[PDB]
Amino acid sequence: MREVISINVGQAGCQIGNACWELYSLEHGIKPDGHLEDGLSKPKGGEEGFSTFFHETGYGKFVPRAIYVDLEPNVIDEVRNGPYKDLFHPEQLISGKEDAANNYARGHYTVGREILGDVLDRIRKLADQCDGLQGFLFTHSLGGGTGSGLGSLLLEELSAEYGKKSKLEFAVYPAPQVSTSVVEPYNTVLTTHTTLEHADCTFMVDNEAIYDMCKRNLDIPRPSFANLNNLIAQVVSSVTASLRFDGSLNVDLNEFQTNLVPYPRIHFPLVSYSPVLSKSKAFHESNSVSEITNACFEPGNQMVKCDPRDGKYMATCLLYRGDVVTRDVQRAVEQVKNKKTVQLVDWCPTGFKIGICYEPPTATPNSQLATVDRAVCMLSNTTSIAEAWKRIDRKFDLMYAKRAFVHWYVGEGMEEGEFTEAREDLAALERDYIEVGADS
Amino acid sequence: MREVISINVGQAGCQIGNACWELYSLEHGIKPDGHLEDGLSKPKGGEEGFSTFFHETGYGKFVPRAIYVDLEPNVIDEVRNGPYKDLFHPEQLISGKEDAANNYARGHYTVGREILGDVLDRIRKLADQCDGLQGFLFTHSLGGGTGSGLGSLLLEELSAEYGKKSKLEFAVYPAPQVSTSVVEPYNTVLTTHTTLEHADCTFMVDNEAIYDMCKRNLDIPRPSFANLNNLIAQVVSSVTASLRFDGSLNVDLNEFQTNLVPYPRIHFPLVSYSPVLSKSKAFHESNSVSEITNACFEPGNQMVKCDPRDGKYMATCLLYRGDVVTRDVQRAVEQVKNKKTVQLVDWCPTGFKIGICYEPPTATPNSQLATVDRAVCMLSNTTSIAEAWKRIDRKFDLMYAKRAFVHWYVGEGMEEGEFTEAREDLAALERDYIEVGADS
Amino acid sequence: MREIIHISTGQCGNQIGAAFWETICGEHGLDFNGTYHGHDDIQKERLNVYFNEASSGKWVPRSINVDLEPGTIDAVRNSAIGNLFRPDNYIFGQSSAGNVWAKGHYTEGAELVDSVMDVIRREAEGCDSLQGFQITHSLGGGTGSGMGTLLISKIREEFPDRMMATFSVLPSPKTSDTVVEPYNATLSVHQLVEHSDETFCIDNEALYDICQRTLKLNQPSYGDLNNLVSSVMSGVTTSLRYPGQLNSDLRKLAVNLVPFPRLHFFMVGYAPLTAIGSQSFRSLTVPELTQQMFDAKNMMAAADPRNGRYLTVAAFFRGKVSVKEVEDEMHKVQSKNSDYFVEWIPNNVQTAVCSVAPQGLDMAATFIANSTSIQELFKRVGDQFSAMFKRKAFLHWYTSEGMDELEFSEAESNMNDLVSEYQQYQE
Repeated sequence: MREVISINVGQAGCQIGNACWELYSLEHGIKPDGHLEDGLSKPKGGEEGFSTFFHETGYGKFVPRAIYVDLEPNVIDEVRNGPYKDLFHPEQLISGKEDAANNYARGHYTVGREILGDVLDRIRKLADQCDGLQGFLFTHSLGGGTGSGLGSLLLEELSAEYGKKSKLEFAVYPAPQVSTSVVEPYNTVLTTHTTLEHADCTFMVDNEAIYDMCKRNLDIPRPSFANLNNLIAQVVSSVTASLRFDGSLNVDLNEFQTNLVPYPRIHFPLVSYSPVLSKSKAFHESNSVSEITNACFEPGNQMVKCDPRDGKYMATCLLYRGDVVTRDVQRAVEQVKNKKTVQLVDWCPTGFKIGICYEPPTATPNSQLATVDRAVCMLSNTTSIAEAWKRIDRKFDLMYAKRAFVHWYVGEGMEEGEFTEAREDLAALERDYIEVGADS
Repeated sequence: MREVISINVGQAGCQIGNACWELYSLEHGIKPDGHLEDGLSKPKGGEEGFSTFFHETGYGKFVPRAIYVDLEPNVIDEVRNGPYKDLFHPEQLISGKEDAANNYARGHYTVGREILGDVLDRIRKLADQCDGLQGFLFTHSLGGGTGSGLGSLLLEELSAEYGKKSKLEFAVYPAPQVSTSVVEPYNTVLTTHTTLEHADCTFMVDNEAIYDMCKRNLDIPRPSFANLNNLIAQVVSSVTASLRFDGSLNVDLNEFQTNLVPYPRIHFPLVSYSPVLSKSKAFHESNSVSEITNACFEPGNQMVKCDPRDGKYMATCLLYRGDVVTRDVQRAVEQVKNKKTVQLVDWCPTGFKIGICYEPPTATPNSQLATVDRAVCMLSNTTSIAEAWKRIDRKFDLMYAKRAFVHWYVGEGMEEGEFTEAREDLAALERDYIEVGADS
Repeated sequence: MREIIHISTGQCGNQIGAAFWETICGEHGLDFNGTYHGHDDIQKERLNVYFNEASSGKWVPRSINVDLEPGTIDAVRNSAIGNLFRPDNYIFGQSSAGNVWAKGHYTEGAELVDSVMDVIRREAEGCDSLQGFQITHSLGGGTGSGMGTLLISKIREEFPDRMMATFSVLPSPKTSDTVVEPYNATLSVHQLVEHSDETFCIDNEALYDICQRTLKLNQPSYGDLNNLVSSVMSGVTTSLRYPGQLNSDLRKLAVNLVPFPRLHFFMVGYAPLTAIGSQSFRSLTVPELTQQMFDAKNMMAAADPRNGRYLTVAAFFRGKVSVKEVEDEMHKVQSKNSDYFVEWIPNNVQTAVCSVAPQGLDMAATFIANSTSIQELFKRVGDQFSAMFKRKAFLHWYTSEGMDELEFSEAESNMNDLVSEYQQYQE
């Protein structure tokens, strides 16, 4: 339970993985060469971390255990040009000459299943090299159907392979307003059922919310995909803060599994991070921890295009960085309960988990961040997720009415039966989620 | 009795022997010219070698006792151009005036024994010069029919001469897809006949698997015969390191011979060596010997077109060179017992002939594999060679039914009964391996 | 057995041997006055193979030049390479055979065959490592097709063990000036099938086509065609002479390139064949030469892959080439040309590589195949014979010669038997 395997699938997934590895290097002060980087600490690695993501070698050079898979050679060449490839092993990465399809047709097809055995034996060899395992981390965008199908195939193969560690999947969601890809809703809906069958826990993040945040909080005129990558890297690092750096209240992955799954089928947590702001305003403004807890409930920090007030509260967790006073956060959570911002349920209500980590948050130079000694990462289970599901499903059905494209999918690897089945599965999931949220 | 005599037959055999002597001189810090350079230098004397293969003259010169026999004057000129001819004695190398045939039909004929008489009196004179002998070493190829024929005939003659010393014959096996000579199936069958006459131990190796390894593991665009000869030099050096250098587990060659043959008849064990990787990849990896053992069990590190995962397990030997930890080999045998992939025979099951050599492995600079401080060589018996022989026998039977070259053969001095008996011997060996696999 | 003898006869085979020696002295680099210029050790060995260590380090190539006209030896003496020769190396008689094979090998051939056989016996006594006998003559001309045929017969009678490399030139069907040309050609081959064991199909019209498509020459000139055939002949002998990854010998082909001894004909192909001035655009690669070899337009025999079924094929290469590339190319061509590639082999391949780079090129390749299109040329020449001697025109000449028509029917029936052998083995 000391190692976590991270997988980078698709173009956006590979970029996010690159950003997370760069941020992990920056937190521990790791340079492209390293050898640890360098050997003086304790707790920059060793000891753990790095012992959860970076593989320890006989020479001491920490190899970040990452598997970059994509059938687009340009992205693979790009990620090979950087020093990250030197950090990784040349055999860990997988290359493809011709992209699967646009986008989910071949990504889930048997052509995408041909490399399944290759990557499976790669993962088996990597596990044989290391010692112990806590879970499987996944990084693929639900917008990219290629990455979606490939990640679902890997998740199914890992569930059929080990089934002993919690399968984590970080999914990127497109903007509900505009969609550049016309089959993007089809790919996402078809992938939802696969992730329901395979994933033990999910992560839903919206690009449009990230862009609104960086335009508003960081006060930037021009958003960039690199800024989104940096923000998601900060998020992912905030998730595994206790596993990398020791804190006053070290939290476990199994604790996340217990808190986020209080029912037979509840594995959809929403992410919120605060305080996030421009570094200049961070130098100008100094808020309290209660203000940060309140901003955690704002619609912007939730990284979703849904209002959290209509959502119904469920079991949530809050990770804290740097120095954090227990009595202060107790007072803050009591004040929050007194506010009754999000409507509470009858099962969970006393469901605010608190975890503290000594590692203070780090601000990347590319993307601004509120420079503060203590950060707050809230993983909630509000019922706005059902709202996003219905929002995308309405457009999915409006399309599938005429669907304008079904010939390609039914000829390549699919059929209208599979589309109808995925639609019914999404509808049943929405109905069950609304039911479990409304019975309180 | 400690001395070992090596024989170089055919063009490929002479090239292989050249590479072997090159690596030998490179390991003991000896230049390819002579006098010295240098030593007999800590511990290049006792324990021998270099006095087992490198007979020391009165002035300290270490001459390798090798006989380069080939009826092709081009190969003789080639081996004379090198400085090892100056290192060799002119009487050691045997020049061929004219090639017997293309390539085996006359090599194994009376024209072969005409020069075999000369080489046998030369071998007798050499044995009178250097007393003691541990085993007869042979290097030839099945592609060069002259080499195979002369080597088989000389092996039969010397086994009829002494028969008390072991016989180690290295034979290069052709790929089942490419046939540089359409005469090679007949030659291989008639050579299997001669092995049925006398075979203490024979090593099977396919150039196809080695070239694939150079393309993949060594990252070579077009693998050269020189790289193959260097890899063969490396594997044979690892084999003979148990007698050359000191080690906690030093195993006699006759001990290997008897361990490989628990049954009344076993002649053909397959070989495998690890690690064989790129120089930069060797700088990127610092694995222990356990991973080297796990990789050697795979069909990739076999250097032959045979899958050990397919065939059943039999008595095998694991040699290790360099720094070895008892805990490492115990963990390795634990993981092997945990594998439970190949079927074990009833007599052997917990059988792994463990050999240890304190001398670290050494690789040539021309070879793309970086020199490693640790190496594992697995030599096992498998029934996949029976399948390869069956394919070769199908091809040879098709050609025999077409009787096109049987006319040229009976013109050369061959008979129908001879080829019939060779086919019967090949089928008998295949059925024997089938049965000893079925006895498991 | 590295030493190989060369014999040159006929009206055009003399120029063929002249160009062959030109290419020989150009490969390693040699002066036309017998002055050694190669470096360092191999070139002396190839001299001992082909030349003779005369006085003062001189070198004279071992060649037997014979023809009914001394103007031919005068013309080849006018050339730089080949100007000097021992008078015993060449004997020339008078005057002409009238383009008649029967008269050629009966009267014009018998009066000098004694002297030339004595000469060649002397040189065979001088050359201990003799293995093969390259032959350069013309099958079209009755003079050459008779004289060279008689000489090959006498050598086969004298040296049955030594190889016989026959690079004769088949007649062109377009030429209709002399109708006795294909008749003399078929009468010569009817005996050369037993007199010679290694023959190579060479059509004048194929040479004209290849020089008009690649060299784009306005009028066919024997000079460039002789240069090309000399390059092809020098490649196959340097494959063994010059060091390589795999050398090829005449015995190797006699035991591998041919399944049954009744077959002696070997198609020809050369690469690279670059147009004049386009050498800058061309880049020497394996796939382009592989494509060139399996095209009838690049062959000079010239047999059609699409027409004739392949019995066996062989491709020799020079310069630095990788075994993996040629193996992949052979696998691809076996997968795509499985229709022509016969099933009873089933995989026909014979490879040889020369390490050193070709003269003026980085890599050069030759190709030989045994296809069922040569029997088509046999049918053509038989139909020519029948339709020509059905008119009984000019047959009075051969009645005066003394030959019988029963022998002619026997020759044509033996050619039809060879066709049927190439139909066993059906097309």
